[PDB]
Amino acid sequence: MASPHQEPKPGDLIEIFRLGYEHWALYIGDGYVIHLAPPSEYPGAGSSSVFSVLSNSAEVKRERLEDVVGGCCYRVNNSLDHEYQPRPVEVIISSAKEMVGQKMKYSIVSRNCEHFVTQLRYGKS
Repeated sequence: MASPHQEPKPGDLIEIFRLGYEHWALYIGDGYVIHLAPPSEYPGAGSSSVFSVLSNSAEVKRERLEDVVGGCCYRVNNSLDHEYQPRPVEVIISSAKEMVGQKMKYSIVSRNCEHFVTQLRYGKS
């Protein structure tokens, strides 16, 4: 491609290959994102007291695009908007700035991710 990198659109959501797993993020400003920290750790914790156990709690966090993308791969993938919705972009960015600091525990990682980006949208879904 001619472009230097992929460009995320404001109030649209990005699939992030952050780790040995796929995360979601929402572009709230020019270079700023809201993203999910899953209810599980990376496998093989490396401590003499614990290695195989990885159970934890989920948190929604605010961060820079260049940090979320640093050492990582990514793609814009706004599933439900591509499937149907018109979406009130300013109210999605406002909803992401309300979801900052939210926590979750009852769902498994795959649904914990989808339920997060459904709560980021939640408008025309």
